[PDB]
Amino acid sequence: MNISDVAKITGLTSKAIRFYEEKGLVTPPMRSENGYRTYTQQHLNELTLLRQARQVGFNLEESGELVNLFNDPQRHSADVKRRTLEKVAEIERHIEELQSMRDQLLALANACPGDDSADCPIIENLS
Amino acid sequence: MNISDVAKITGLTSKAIRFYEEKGLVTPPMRSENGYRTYTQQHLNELTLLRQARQVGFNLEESGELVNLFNDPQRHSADVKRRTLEKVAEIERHIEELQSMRDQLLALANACPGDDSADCPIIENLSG
Amino acid sequence: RTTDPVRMYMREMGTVELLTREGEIDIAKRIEDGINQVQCSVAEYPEAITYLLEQYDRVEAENSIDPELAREKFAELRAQYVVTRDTIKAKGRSHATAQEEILKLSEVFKQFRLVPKQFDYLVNSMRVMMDRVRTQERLIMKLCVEQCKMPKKNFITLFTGNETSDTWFNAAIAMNKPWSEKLHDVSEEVHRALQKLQQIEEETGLTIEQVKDINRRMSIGEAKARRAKKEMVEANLRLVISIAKKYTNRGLQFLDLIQEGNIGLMKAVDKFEYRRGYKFSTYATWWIRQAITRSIADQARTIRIPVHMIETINKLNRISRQMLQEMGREPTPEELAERMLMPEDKIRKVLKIAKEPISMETPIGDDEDSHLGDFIEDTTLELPLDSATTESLRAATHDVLAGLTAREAKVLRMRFGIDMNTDYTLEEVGKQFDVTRERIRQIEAKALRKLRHPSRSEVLRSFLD
Ligand SMILES: [Ag+]
Repeated sequence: MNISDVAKITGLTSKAIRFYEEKGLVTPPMRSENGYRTYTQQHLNELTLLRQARQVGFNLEESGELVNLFNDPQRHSADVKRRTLEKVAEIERHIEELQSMRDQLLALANACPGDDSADCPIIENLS
Repeated sequence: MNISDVAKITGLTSKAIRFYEEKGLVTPPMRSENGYRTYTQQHLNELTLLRQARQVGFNLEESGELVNLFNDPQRHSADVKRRTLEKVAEIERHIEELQSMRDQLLALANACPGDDSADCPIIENLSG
Repeated sequence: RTTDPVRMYMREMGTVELLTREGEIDIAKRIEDGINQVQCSVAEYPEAITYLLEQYDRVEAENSIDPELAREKFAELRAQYVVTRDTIKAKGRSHATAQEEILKLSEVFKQFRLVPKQFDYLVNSMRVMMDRVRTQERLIMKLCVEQCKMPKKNFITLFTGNETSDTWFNAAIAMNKPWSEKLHDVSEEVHRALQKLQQIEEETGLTIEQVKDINRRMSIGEAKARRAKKEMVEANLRLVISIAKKYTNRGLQFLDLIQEGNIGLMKAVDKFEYRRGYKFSTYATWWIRQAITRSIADQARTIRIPVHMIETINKLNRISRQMLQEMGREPTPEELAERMLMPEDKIRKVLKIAKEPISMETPIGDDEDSHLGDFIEDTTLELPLDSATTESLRAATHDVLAGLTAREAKVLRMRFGIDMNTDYTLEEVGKQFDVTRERIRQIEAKALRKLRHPSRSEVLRSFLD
């Protein structure tokens, strides 16, 4: 019921969940009156939910906003749906700017395979 | 030549170029007997090259290699070509990961709209 | 009759007798009896109900048992307390069915789920309550035996009666008592202490004689557990002196490892839990080896290297010995780094901190006339440079800057700290004279332009070396 054996079962590391415990990401478990910490099965479910959220490519702020509305009987799934829609809109804006860099750059670097001549038309055009 | 108008030319501040100086990718500039950094025309070309990639065209890990090969000064237009082919391979793996994430979100994130029916198990289905 | 402490330690070991298997399980059963005597005597304590209530509040937000048994089996003593509290406190304290309900509350206690941090709290609270009633009795003895001219024998016969209300105070002002007629000169502490005893009794909800014999049972059970622990650790000193053969290196003496294995065996006494059916030597071997490795990690080295780096350097020494046996040549750090699955710079870093520093009395010469310490260089060096120039440059600045006949020398002597205590910036020297920083900067640049010319500061120019 400790944290590192549960991390090894779920496939996580102890440093990640300890960094989640350092900030306001995972709910703080009760102290087991020793140098260890016990876990509720709901805490393990929240841990593997946050691991599934971080492994697919969500930022940790929005996954923290997902796990704040986890393990509670309210569970509103409309405003957090709009927040995840804005998150993937920002992700698609990042995709758009990186593909803009991709089709901006890739038509200038054909020749000059590594000769000792000090003449290149890429850097003088870019700068 | 203190870098304040040079900083307005290159489009950055003193902190970012100071962090570039503290890293192992920028040649050490001249100090004009006061601790102030002096940048010449070749240094201005290096600064505009690194700012024309980091804010515009690349990230730090590739613009550092570009400004490292720029001070050779024997430039290569095909080493940068295989470098940007590896970079576009990395970012196409990145965007296929993000499009798989978007497809998984649209597959396992559809729920009921805003009404008096709370407690949706879609977060529990995303938990697994 | 001897001079070696370890030989008379062996004599004290040979004074006591060892154990067989049946003797081992008999001393384990005596340990169990000494534990369970305190475990059943704490069931008669009223603070154990509040302790189990705060334990149930702690486990509310929670081989091992299911937590439903912890939720269910930690709430019946509260019901027994609330059906006993109308009889133990209300309608008189001296009652037979009240003691029957006390025994009924005590016989439902065996739902332990023992935690060593949980066991300390009840013992500490009952020990400080026993300490409070003991210093109450001690201050009463200080005001009644030493004062008012009556011995100790004229106190206990009235102390053992009630010790609840004001009858024992004027019981000591008995039929004549001409030496003890000072009533108000001694009342001022004793009724203030009796009100504290009364509020203690209403806190515990019981008379002082019952908690007195309860604490006497606590002391008896703790003394029996201490004697059982004593015979357990005395019957197993052969264990620590037989396990201390494999760690007899020249880092520590034998006795420090023996007495560290003693406290390891003392921890293994309470960590034994003999109901699984194992022997004490087998489980105590791990704890004593842990204590031996802890003592060889913390001690046996001048530079105290921690226990994890001690473990990695012991594994590195074992791997180096294995590669010596497999190769014959001296072990390079590359093979040890690839077998250690660690980077090579960490291997050379833990190799650098190899052993205890050469002591000061080793004969590095040919005879016993010059030991070490006559070859060490000084860290706080005082060279001809560092002794001469550190004052002659000060005299040179005191001669040259005295020619500066204005406040530039007065603001430059505190600009760097010459003939001053605290070094100041331009702001701190500004508030004294010239609050705008650039005025002090411009007068400093003017003094620099005066001093940088090789015309009169050539004696200051020659000090660059
Ligand atoms: Ag070229």
